[PDB]
Amino acid sequence: EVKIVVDRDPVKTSFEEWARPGHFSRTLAKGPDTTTWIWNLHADAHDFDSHTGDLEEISRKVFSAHFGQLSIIFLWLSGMYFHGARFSNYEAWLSDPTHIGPSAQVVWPIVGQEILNGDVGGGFRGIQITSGFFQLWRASGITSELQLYCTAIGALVFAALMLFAGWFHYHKAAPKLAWFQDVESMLNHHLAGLLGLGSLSWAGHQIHVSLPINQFLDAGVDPKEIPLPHEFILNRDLLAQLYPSFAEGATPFFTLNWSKYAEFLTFRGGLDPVTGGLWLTDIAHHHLAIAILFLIAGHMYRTNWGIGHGLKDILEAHKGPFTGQGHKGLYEILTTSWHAQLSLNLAMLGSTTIVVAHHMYSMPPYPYLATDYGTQLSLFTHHMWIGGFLIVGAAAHAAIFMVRDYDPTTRYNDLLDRVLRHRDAIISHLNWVCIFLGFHSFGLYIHNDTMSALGRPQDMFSDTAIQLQPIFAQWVQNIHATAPGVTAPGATTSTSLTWGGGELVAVGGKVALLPIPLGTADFLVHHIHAFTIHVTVLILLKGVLFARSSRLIPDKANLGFRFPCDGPGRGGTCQVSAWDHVFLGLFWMYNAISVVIFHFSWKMQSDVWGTISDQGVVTHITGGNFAQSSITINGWLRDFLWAQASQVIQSYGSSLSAYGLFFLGAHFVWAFSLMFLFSGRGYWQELIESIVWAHNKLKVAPATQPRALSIIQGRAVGVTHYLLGGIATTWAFFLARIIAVG
Amino acid sequence: MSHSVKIYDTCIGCTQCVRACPTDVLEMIPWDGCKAKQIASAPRTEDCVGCKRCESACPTDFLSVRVYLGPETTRSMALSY
Amino acid sequence: DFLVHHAIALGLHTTTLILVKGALDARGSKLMPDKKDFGYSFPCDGPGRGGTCDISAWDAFYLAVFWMLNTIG
Amino acid sequence: GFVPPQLDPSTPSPIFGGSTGGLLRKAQVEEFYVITWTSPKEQVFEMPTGGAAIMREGPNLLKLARKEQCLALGNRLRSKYKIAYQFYRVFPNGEVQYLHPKDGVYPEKVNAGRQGVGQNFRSIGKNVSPIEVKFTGKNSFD
Amino acid sequence: MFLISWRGYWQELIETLAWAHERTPLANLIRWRDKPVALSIVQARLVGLAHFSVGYIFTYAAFLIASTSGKFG
Amino acid sequence: SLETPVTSSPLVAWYLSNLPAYRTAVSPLLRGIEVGLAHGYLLVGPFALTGPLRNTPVHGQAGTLGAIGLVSILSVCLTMYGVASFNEGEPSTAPVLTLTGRKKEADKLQTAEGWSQFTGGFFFGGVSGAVWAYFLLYVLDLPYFF
Amino acid sequence: AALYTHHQYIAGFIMTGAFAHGAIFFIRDYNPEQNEDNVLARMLDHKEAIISHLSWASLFLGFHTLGLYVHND
Amino acid sequence: LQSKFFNTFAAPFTKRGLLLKFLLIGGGSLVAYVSASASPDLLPIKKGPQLPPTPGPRGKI
Ligand SMILES: CC1=C(/C=C/C(C)=C/C=C/C(C)=C/C=C/C=C(C)/C=C/C=C(C)/C=C/C2=C(C)CCCC2(C)C)C(C)(C)CCC1
Ligand SMILES: CC1=C(/C=C/C(C)=C/C=C/C(C)=C/C=C/C=C(C)/C=C/C=C(C)/C=C/C2=C(C)CCCC2(C)C)C(C)(C)CCC1
Ligand SMILES: CC1=C(/C=C/C(C)=C\C=C\C(C)=C\C=C\C=C(C)/C=C/C=C(C)/C=C/C2=C(C)CCCC2(C)C)C(C)(C)CCC1
Ligand code: SF4
Ligand code: SF4
Repeated sequence: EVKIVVDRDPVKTSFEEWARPGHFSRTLAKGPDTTTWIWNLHADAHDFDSHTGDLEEISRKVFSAHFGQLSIIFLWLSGMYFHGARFSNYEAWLSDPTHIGPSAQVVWPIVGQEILNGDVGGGFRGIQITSGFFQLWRASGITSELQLYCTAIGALVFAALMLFAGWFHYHKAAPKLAWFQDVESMLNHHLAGLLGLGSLSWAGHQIHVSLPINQFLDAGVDPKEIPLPHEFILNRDLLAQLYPSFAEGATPFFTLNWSKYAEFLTFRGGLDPVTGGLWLTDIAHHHLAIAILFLIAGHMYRTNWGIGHGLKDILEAHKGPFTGQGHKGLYEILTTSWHAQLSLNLAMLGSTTIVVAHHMYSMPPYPYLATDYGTQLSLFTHHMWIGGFLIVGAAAHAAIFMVRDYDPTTRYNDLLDRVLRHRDAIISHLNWVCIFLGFHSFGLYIHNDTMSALGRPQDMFSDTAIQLQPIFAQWVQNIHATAPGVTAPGATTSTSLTWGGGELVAVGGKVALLPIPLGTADFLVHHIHAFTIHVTVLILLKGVLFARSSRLIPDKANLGFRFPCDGPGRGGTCQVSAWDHVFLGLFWMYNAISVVIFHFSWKMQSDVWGTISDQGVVTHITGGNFAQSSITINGWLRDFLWAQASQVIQSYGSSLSAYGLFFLGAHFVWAFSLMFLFSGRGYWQELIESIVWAHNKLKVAPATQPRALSIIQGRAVGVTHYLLGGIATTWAFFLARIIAVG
Repeated sequence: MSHSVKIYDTCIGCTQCVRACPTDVLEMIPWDGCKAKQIASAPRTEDCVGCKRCESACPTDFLSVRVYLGPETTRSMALSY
Repeated sequence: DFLVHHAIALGLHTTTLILVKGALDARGSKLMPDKKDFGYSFPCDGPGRGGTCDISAWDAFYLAVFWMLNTIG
Repeated sequence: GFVPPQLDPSTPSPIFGGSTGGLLRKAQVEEFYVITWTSPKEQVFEMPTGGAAIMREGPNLLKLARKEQCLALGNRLRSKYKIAYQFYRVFPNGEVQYLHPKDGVYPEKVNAGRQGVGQNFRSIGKNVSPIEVKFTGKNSFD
Repeated sequence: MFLISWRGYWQELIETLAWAHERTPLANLIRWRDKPVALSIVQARLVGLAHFSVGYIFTYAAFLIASTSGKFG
Repeated sequence: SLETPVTSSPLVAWYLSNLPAYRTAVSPLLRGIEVGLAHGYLLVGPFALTGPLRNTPVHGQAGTLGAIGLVSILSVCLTMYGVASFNEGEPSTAPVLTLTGRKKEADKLQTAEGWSQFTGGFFFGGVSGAVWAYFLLYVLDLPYFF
Repeated sequence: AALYTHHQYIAGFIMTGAFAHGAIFFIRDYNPEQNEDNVLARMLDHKEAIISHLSWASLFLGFHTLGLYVHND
Repeated sequence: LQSKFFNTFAAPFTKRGLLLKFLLIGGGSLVAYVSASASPDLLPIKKGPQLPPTPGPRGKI
């Protein structure tokens, strides 16, 4: 069956190699005859599958690499907790979080950057932050710098431990194949073990530490004399004072009359007006139910005993009439090629990151989070960016799998075979859908702008003119606002407040959430999003499906994954490798994310965020001009892009001045990218040649023969600089604007 | 005749082009101007698609087989429709 | 005005560089010494031997028009 | 030249569902190609334009759009299973032409009998400047 | 769009579009006279440069006229 | 090639074979005028209802004349395509083989003169369909919504 | 403003066309033997020095004009 | 039955070059006449602004 088989001490911890670069690649280890060697060295370091031919060694290598990654993550967490401990105003922030700006970074007074340590309130000076740690540290009842300090220490310990574990598992006790390739027990554990018990232990930490101290702070007390956590579990009488049921030990649970615990485990829903956040009772019930669900899920597959399924015994049964034999053998494909798994997991992880970004703003989990505007905004846009990048990586590695490790002779399948057998139909129909959406979602904006600039407003696309109504969205919102009436009696309000029914939650003269109406502008922006997503999918899916062989080049696969072209023959064959398909799709994903985040910023600052008067009149941060100025590109310039770019541009000579400076460098690089994206190579090669002559004239010609970057590396550096410029520009814009006005 | 191929006496008769010719254009013929006593030849330039992969192989001083471009045709363009 | 005049001189000199490189190196450099037999505007000379994208002198004029527009702007 | 053609017959086709990589208007109006080989055993092979299919015993017959795909498949069959092959061209009049070997022996190696179409007996640097030949039909490489 | 995305991508896309239009009923009756092929490489560079210049002139010309017409001073 | 239920089925082949563009058992001019009147009845609707004079009591005649103009433009385009692609004494390029394999007479619809008859029929039919849609939309006009 | 911008952009375009057609003259009509050792054929012999010095002026002006700007900023 | 009417009431419309001539000259004449005879009620151009316009900055010039 399945056992603990491993091997002993393959590679010794000897520095013999560190002084010899490129030991892994036979060609690289010979020596740098030119300068392209030092590019090619970094370029293929992590390329494990091109260093061997057996999956055992590359599996060991990736097992060690995961430990390296985890060590870096732990070190980052430790740095964060430290800087919170020794360099923040966290205690003053806890004193009253309504109007005290979270700052967690000071700068040394050397070169005039003292102005960076701007006024943040609470007798502190420091660069304001928007990471949003403080809402978490108030949720977990840290409420003391000693806790941050010791947590940073423990994080450092875990980091060193993981680094050790890595070194040991690669060098000394290397796992074997029948361990890795055994996915049944891995699924079994990770379902039951990691996620379930994780959520369970967190529910523990919440019901036994957070809930009481948070309730006390909501009652209003200086956290100095707030009783320490362990003094809430050792002596029961405190929790007894809080929750009568909680003073009944464990009888009401075991004896199946769970309703007694109804006080601290409940299903209220909505938000908590004391902090706008979620009712921690609800989130505790959530984490606990999720723990139980993962535990009961974990027991699916047979591992050693006689019960349970087998991932081979599940696929082959499914075989429909149209497709034929079904998923037979697919189990072998997804167990014999790492790149396949990397692609699948990257896709699912990007999608989950996006849905996390979405669910965050509309249901603020933490307390006093939906009122620190910049934090909410920055979190949402960061998660969106991460999701986009993960998705593109998924597509790229899927293409790499399609090229290298796919083969019908032994890694056969009858499903993917059919899929590839009609690729042309797929790409054609997706292309036509892309054209259709492009037309009927952007030409609408063009028509609206034109009919505006021609003095014919009553022929526009808006509520006051020829009208388009997003009826399905309002239908769903009505349903979600009337569902807690009959369908979900156990709830108290709608699942969130953004559903089109209820009241508004406002703390400290500022609003946090309220109903959200949808106008024709929302219809148009949603169709823009749909179109751009469809085009990115078109690019990447075409790349994957045509990575093997196209009707232009018959044997593309033999030429490898990443090569620049196939010469200028047959009318020119530039950018045919799947690698170049990903190079293209990157820009379109960037554009999709950019327009999405702009739409989000405008919609929030024009319909939700803002301040509330003493009487109750709302005056939003931007005045609520969305439904009347999002329908013209010229509007986007005037109402949003130009106007709300003030705070970044007057930012010189103030605390926010750093956000100003980047706003130029971001643009600059942004420029710079074109120089690599537009030019070619031969020109630069000849220029380098003349420069080498000019040097050689002075007996300075270096033996590391200069060489203009190879084509693929040129495109890579170009796209990297371009993404950097764009993202840094929107980053500076967002931070400066929101943290200045809000 | 759409494109055009040329071969020059710096041919060392190493025979990499033919092995890398995608559409069966070149071949070798008995010569007396190298050890291998064989030089290139292009009697099938009609199907010459135009990719430089052939002369991307010739490891001579500068080159020994050139691919000069010209007008276009239906087969010199990889057309399949 | 001094700083702007210096930027203008930068643009002038670099655009001149682009065009003069396109002119003198048109007959051929060590990357393609027999370029003078390919006529003026050609796609390229193959992806091998280091890659030869944007090597025609037409391509030099191409890469110069950008800087011309920039300097005049 | 004792190197006669083989006059491609009509023999069965490989087992394949038929897919969007087949022929188009071009093949039906201008020209197409047919590759033919004898196989040692029913195995699996990836067609040039999509997916994979199985071959049969004895001689095979596959049709394709352009010569490049045929020759790519032939090089695959020669480097993967060590079998010989031919491929023929067809015209809508009914003509059939024999293209690849032209003697039976690969063009990879020497076989006297081939003429010398397109040689220049001078190094590459000896070519002349277009001004010396302008306003004429001639070019430098001729 | 023309300075970045080079030909082969669009060539394959045109291949797919050609097959599509070919195997579609009610349109296969209508034939084409020139086989659709994506533009050449130097042709790409040229049209991309033309677009760049046209935009970079229109933008600044309209701005220059408007900024001093709205104020005349 | 692939043959899904879409591209291959009794009802779909039946329908596509019954519409005028393939029933070779009729004169090409008549198929042309039939498709013309079809598209004529077709296009009047949105052009009229959503035109730039819809808020005016003339919107009917306006949309109808616009439809007629578009029909005329497309008939011009048809004749132009025909004179471009079809020579005047050369053979046809229509599919002369059916599904079974019955060698079909070269479709006179796919001839220069046949294409000309088709174009003329289509133009006349489009005009008739447009005026018919007008007379049925602005005289006998109860059971509709517009 | 309109007239000044007009004439300046036209001058820039013509100036680019000048070197373009010069490179064309070298590619198509320059004869070696009819120009042996003359100033024209004397230019080509040291194109490297010219290109290098133009690149040096470009690098100097660029580096310092960008440095000063970033410092002031 | 209907075939004879369809033939006769569109009989001169069969010659193709004649057809191009007729369609083009008729379209030109028709559009020229309808635009020259455009009524101001349906076209905001066939009538003037009919209001006192605004003076530009710096007086009037
Ligand atoms: C995504 C991500 C993140 C997050 C993360 C997290 C948050 C995680 C969590 C995790 C978790 C949450 C985990 C948990 C775990 C748990 C465990 C691992 C447990 C264990 C346990 C045990 C082992 C026990 C045992 C026992 C005892 C001792 C008693 C009872 C009985 C028994 C025997 C069972 C961040 C952003 C940061 C970064 C990036 C990435
Ligand atoms: C101080 C002063 C003065 C003087 C002035 C002067 C004297 C000036 C000069 C100036 C100059 C002196 C300028 C120059 C310029 C130049 C240029 C601008 C050039 C150009 C060139 C080119 C364009 C070339 C072309 C070509 C080529 C490329 C190759 C060969 C062919 C050809 C020739 C075509 C006076 C006393 C009177 C007065 C006061 C002030
Ligand atoms: C001092 C010096 C100099 C100069 C320099 C310069 C002039 C510079 C510039 C620069 C510029 C003109 C610009 C820049 C820019 C930069 C940037 C722009 C960066 C960035 C970075 C980062 C790291 C970012 C990041 C991020 C974001 C923000 C987004 C996404 C997320 C993350 C976090 C990744 C000279 C030569 C005299 C000499 C040497 C030294
Ligand atoms: S060119 Fe290179 S490859 Fe072709 S024949 Fe002469 S030597 Fe052999
Ligand atoms: S030049 Fe650069 S891009 Fe154009 S084909 Fe040759 S390699 Fe591909």
